[PDB]
Amino acid sequence: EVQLLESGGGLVQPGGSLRLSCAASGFTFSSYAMSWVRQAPGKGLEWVSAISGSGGSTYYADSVKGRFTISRDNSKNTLYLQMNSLRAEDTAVYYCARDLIHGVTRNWGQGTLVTVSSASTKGPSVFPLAPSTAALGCLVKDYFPQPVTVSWNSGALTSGVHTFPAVLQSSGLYSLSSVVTVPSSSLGTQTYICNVNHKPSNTKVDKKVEP
Amino acid sequence: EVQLLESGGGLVQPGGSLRLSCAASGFTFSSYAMSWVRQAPGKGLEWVSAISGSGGSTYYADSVKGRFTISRDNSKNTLYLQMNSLRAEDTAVYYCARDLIHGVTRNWGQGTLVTVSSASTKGPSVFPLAPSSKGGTAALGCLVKDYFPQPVTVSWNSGALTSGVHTFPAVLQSSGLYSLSSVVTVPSSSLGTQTYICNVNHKPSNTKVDKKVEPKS
Amino acid sequence: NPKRSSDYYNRSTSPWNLHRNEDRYPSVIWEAKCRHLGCINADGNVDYHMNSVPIQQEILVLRLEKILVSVGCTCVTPIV
Amino acid sequence: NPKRSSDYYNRSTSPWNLHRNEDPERYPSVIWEAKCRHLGCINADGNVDYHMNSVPIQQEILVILVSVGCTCVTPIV
Amino acid sequence: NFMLTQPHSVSESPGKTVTISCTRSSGSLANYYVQWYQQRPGSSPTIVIFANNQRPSGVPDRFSGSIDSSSNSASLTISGLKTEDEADYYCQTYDPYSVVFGGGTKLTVLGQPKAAPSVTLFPPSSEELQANKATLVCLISDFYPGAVTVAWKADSSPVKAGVETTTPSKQSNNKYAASSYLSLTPEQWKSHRSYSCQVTHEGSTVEKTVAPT
Amino acid sequence: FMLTQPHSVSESPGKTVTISCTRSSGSLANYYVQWYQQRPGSSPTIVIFANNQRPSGVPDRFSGSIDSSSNSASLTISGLKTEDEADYYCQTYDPYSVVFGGGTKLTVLGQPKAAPSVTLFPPSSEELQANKATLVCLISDFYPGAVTVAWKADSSPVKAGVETTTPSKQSNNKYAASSYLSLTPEQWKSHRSYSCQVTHEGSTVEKTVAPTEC
Repeated sequence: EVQLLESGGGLVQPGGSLRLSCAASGFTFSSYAMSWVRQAPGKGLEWVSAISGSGGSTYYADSVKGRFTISRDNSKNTLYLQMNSLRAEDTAVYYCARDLIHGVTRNWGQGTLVTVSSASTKGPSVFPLAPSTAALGCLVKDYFPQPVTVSWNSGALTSGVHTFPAVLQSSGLYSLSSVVTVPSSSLGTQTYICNVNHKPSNTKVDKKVEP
Repeated sequence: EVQLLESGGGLVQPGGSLRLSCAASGFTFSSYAMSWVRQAPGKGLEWVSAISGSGGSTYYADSVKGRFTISRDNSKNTLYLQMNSLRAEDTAVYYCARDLIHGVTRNWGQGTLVTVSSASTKGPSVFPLAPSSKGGTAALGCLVKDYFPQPVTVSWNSGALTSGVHTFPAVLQSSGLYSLSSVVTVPSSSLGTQTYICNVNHKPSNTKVDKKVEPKS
Repeated sequence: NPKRSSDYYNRSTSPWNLHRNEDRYPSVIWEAKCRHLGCINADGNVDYHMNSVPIQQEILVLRLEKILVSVGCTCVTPIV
Repeated sequence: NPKRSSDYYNRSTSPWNLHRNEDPERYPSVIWEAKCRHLGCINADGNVDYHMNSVPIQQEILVILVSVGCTCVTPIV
Repeated sequence: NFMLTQPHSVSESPGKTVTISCTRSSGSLANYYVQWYQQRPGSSPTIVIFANNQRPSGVPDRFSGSIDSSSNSASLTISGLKTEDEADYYCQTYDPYSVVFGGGTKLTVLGQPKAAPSVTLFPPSSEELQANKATLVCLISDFYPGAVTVAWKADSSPVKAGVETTTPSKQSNNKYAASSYLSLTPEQWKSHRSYSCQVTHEGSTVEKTVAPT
Repeated sequence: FMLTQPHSVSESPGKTVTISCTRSSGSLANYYVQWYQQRPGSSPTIVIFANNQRPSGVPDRFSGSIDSSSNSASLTISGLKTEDEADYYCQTYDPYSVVFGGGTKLTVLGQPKAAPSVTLFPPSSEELQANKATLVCLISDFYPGAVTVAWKADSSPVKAGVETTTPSKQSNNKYAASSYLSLTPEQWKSHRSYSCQVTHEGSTVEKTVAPTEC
């Protein structure tokens, strides 16, 4: 099963430097051209850069020439993008992709968010949303940058789980909520825990929410 | 220049056996598929056999399948054709040829004559054809009579004389033997002074004859 | 065991199979063997306007010995 | 030198060039490293065709990774 | 380099055929393979068609690709259109150096049933109050089509101050989600007897209320 | 499969002639077609390869095409020249067999037709010394290439002992042949003379020899 796992996204200062890593598996990595494609929040897909199987042939979009450098290590099964002199307009989710031939991509990774901003990293605080079926959840307030991870009961709860896309507040910080619809009954039996993780600040909060 | 030099042709009996060679030069030998193509006197071209560069694939026309074997010695730039169980209809000039890909030949050799016949080798007798006494020109020649098989070679004064020379295609007589004639047109005023010698080669019987041709007196 | 690290034998227009060969160091060498006389074309058919040929490499094995093995195949055309 | 044992580097749909790589303290001091001529492959018309790619064939060699020649790959079975 | 132009959107009812076209600005289209991609919201692009018309095992045969030399354009066509086809679609091709994506096309499936939004409101937490902060959380789900108006009430009086509302977003069922936050001081929350979220969709207004305990 | 081409094809200088090659089975368009020229006494030479490819050294007057629907291939010669006279063969293949066509003879029309030079030699002393006698009649530089040879002893026609070659085309496109008459020494000395009569377009040129006498 073809698998591509991007890595090394986070927050960078404008004019700064970042390197991404994609760990490929499920196929003879050395026989494939690879590329990076990006997509700015709410915008279209934009080719970034490509590389031949050997690593001896190199390609870049006009917007990233001389700034970016794509490379690879076939012994370590890894694709790289070296990002120099970053601008606000480099802010995107970056995708790793596998080529059958130059220009023909057959597989995509899950992507990793690059945020080029001058704002400081801020970890969120987590507030429980106490019940009054019944619904309970978490408020993940005042964080920067995106993204955050929420799951329920160490991952064991999936059903009736509804995780709301974040709001951007005028100050420049982010806020989101998760809600779970549970049976009215379970306010003395089941123990509901929300798992809030913010990678960019090394926040990892688990939270019991109760009456 | 690509060059293909075939050898090995000659006279064999029906049922007999014979091996052709083609020494190749001018190109990277083992990267080329090679074929043999044959031609009965006065008739069309006929594909015999083909081989891949590696020698791993081997092809044969239906009329030779099982009797012939093609092969190549790549470390020697040499292509071979083992011919066994030969028949009268196998009588032909055999050409060696370079392929490019299977079935597209780009270069030909100059050929090698294979004669399949129960008739014995016979060297020719060489007779001077004296010039007549009566423009300013006189015709003189050599008659090369009753030989087998083809070919004969004829030159004048060891090759030094080429102008006005005409060697005639041979006639094939009821006997089964060949004859030909070679003639030179020379100035009548040289007949008292210039010696004219024809040199006749018949490599099938390993015979060379040099003959002086004089005016009759 | 070459397949496991390279797809080309299968994705080439002159695809090839690999034969096991044992003995020597290295003890096991894999020889390449073209699947076709033709090359497979833009549709997946065998096209006889070209040929599949082995690419040979002289490798040194084990005193010292140098032998010739087919590394894989290429496609040759009469056109140039 | 391969260049004069074999002709294929020139007549391939994925033709290639060779590069001398000499190393004094190395046996065989001389190795000829192949490099594809094009991104595309030559087609029936004799033109570079980008519906397929020239790719180098890599090999392990006892003395390292070496490019021996190039083949042409398509995106379809 | 070159540009690939495709429409910003196409729309059709279930069962129909839909054609999304993709025009290449310069360079011969048929010199280079064209690929098509599906992106469902919040997800990685998935291939639909590669090399003009090759379909991966796993993609229904309703999707098909073709090229048009003379208009220098390529087309994806989806016969027997279904509500699970709703998504974004990108054409993609290249040249000896660049690879270029189109601007994408949002596909909508018409005649989907109208739906009222589900709303749940939460007061601020005991914890948030201890921090001298208050946030009321209004979560709105399952509405269709994706447009919603939010208004907050301090008792009975409207309030504009301190409202942040997300743009609506598509759920993987094809309906929509939105959230609204109201920031209050601990005194604003406890000053009033009641706070209400009001969510108007198409003309129906659904309204949940919260009050300090 | 087989490859069919016409036996001869005729046209005059400066015009255009086309030689066709028809495949009886399999698809022509799946396998490249080659064209070869062969001049009397020579290896075949390549004219066209892989359908349209012209090697360096061959004039661009020569060109090849294929017609997939008619399953045939054609060789076109434009600006026809005397020097183009020769045999031409198409050739093609399948995954196993290679096949030649039967060959076309290309004739260039309106060529000045000339009469045969004849030279006749008596038997030599040397041959007479070996109890044999041959008269040798050499016929050269005539066009077109049909000739008829009649031998004569005094006035009367000689039946037996005649061997005459088929005319073979020399370089200048004219033709050459020869005729030999075998005699007993006795026959040679019995008659007063012997005659070679070559006939070319009902027009005879005659040659005569006589026993070395005074």
